[PDB]
Order: sequence, then structure tokens, then C-alpha cells
Amino acid sequence: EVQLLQSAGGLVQPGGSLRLSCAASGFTVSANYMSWVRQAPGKGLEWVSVIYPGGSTFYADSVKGRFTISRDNSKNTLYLQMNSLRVEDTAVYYCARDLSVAGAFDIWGQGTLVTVSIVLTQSPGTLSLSPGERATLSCRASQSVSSSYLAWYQQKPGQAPRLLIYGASSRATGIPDRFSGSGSGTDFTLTISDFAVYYCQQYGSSPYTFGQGTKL
Amino acid sequence: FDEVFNATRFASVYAWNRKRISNLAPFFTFKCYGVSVYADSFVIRGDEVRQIAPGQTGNIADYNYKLPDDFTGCVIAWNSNKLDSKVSGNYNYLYRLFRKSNLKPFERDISTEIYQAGNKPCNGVAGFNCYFPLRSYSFRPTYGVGHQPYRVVVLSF
Ligand SMILES: *[C@@H]1O[C@H](CO)[C@@H](O)[C@H](O)[C@H]1NC(C)=O
Repeated sequence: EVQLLQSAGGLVQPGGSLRLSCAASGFTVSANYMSWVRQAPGKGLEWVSVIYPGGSTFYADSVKGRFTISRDNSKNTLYLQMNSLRVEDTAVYYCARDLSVAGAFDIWGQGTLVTVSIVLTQSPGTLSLSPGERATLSCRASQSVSSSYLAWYQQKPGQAPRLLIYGASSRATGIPDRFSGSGSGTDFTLTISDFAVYYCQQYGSSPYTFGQGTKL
Repeated sequence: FDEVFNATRFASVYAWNRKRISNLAPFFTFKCYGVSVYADSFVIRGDEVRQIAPGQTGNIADYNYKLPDDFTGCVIAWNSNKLDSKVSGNYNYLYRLFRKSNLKPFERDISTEIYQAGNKPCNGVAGFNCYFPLRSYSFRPTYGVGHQPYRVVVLSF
């Protein structure tokens, strides 16, 4: 079996610092892409880091410097160390791999929180529909990126998100047939035939971006 | 010399033509990292031209085409939306995506072997933990600036 198991936590003061550790089984962490996704309460997901095989490191502009992502080949784990944690930096941090063409954050960690002392829009909004009928969810981007980029996610309350479609047309493995998504150009539409908040993902730019999401 | 600078087609990134040689030009972008031989040529996305600067990390600069340190050659580029991109869409441009390690300066590789993201032989057939390393671009005229293809011809003295 393959899974990401994560171990951290705590409540540290603005001066202090702590370490976030994520361990992987079934694939060498020194092989495929790795990243770190941060979710704050009441807000959509946000990207924090990417490590490529070979050691090149990339960081988000908002967290440019002041962090550090290091991987340990010997222990087959992934390490993130936060230094000089500011105020209002509390959020749940996710450990997730990356494929970026074949998949978009295929497998996710259980998610742990740290506490301290191309813009997309979501047209449908808090759309509520009775069970037994089809629902249309429309996602509108800005730069009108290629059709093979956006991916859609499902996140039950307080769990690790999962991917439904990565290429905007190809469902992920272990996904029921009731999910379908289409659209090319400036709009992307996904429909069903399970209540959650559904997000829009897009790669292809240095910072990445997530949609604000909708309540089903 | 002119018969090598500009022609009717260009080679993809992972197999860059190492073409040999043995009142400004009407190309908008021009930068030299030495003084104001081998001339290479390929096509890369508009926003990713920056990585062909001498000594920078990224996706193409370290996995597909890598300049040496203390570089002794100039770099040229110019937007090529009109000739390359079409409304139908072309997909004959490839870049390597999964590679085990970096590339030594002025090193190139041509190969199609499945990347082993985990610990499984795969018998050479693509699977859950085995991926095809080369994935293609996608071009269409009505895209934002930066996604359009750029022709690059680096000069290495
Ligand atoms: C190719 O060479 C130069 C630009 O470097 C230009 O004079 C010429 O028109 C270009 N095109 C062709 C078809 O020769």
C-alpha cells in the first residue's frame, strides 16, 4: 500500500519556530515532485513550495524566504522547517506529491495544523440542489489557459481533498462514473451523474491558484 | 550563416539542433552575457525563455537544455506566434518532464524510457508508478502573451 503519513502540530509564539515532517511509503521521495499545500479556515487552498528531483527549490512570493523545504533520502521522508513564524500564519498544512500533467496532487497527507499566538472565480456560489438531480458547476479563469490543465477536487469537511479529473476530461483512478467535466478555453464545467466544497485547480504558472470553492 | 538562423521548421526542446558553423536585426529581444562556433536552435514557451539565462534553475534550464557557468555566448529570441501556432492546433513539440537528475552543461539526451516514480520494475510497460517522460505542448493563436511559442537561437562562441 502507498500513503502519506504526517506527524506534527503545536502552538508556537511569534518568535518561535517548529518543524513539519511528512513520511512516504511505496515511492522514493527522491524521485517525483513534492510540494506543500496550506489551507486556512474559511479560505481556499494555497501553494507554499515545490521541490524537484535534483534539488531545485521554489517558494511562494508571500513566503519568499523565511521557510525551507528539505528532503531526506536516507529516511525516505519529506521535511519542512518554518523559521520566524509571523502572526496570523495559522493554517492546516498538507503534504502532497505532484505529477502536473498526468496528475495534479494525486495523493495527500492526513493534514496537520500549526497555530500561532491567474485569479479564478467560482460562479455557481453556494448552490444547493435536492438529491436525485444533476448539478452544473462553472469555473471561469482569466488568461484562458489550455484545456489540459485545470483539475477538480472534492473535500469532505475536515479531510484531505481528492482529485476527480486532472486533464479536464480524464477521470482519476478509483472514481465512480457519475462524475464528468468538460469545457475548453475560458470556462470549465463539471457535473455529477456526497456534500463537500469543490475547488478549481490550475497549474502552468509559477504561483499556481485555487478557486474559492462552492458549497453543495 | 543566414541559412542556419531562420528556416521553415525548428527542433523540439529535448532534441535541440546543435547546428554547426564552419540597423539591428528585426528581432525584438536580444541579450548578450559576454562581449557585445556552435549555434543551437529550438522552440520554447514565451515565459520560459528566462531559464536559458546562464546558470538558473527551473524546468527546462536543468532538465532539458542547460547552459554552462561563466557563459561565453549570446542568446537571441523573438516571438513566433504566427508561423508556429494555428487554429487547428499543433502537438509536434515535446519537452522532457520526469528525469532522475540534472543535466551537465551542454548535454543533451534522446531516449524514451519509463520513469520509475516508486519501486517497481513495470516490465517496461507504463503503469501506476511508471510514467512517460516526454509530454507535449499545446498551441492556439488566442492565448495570452507568455504561452505563445518563442523561437530561440543561442550562440556559443
Ligand atoms: C531568413 O533570413 C533573414 C532573417 O534572418 C531574412 O532576411 C529572410 O527574409 C528570412 N526568411 C527567409 C525566407 O529567408
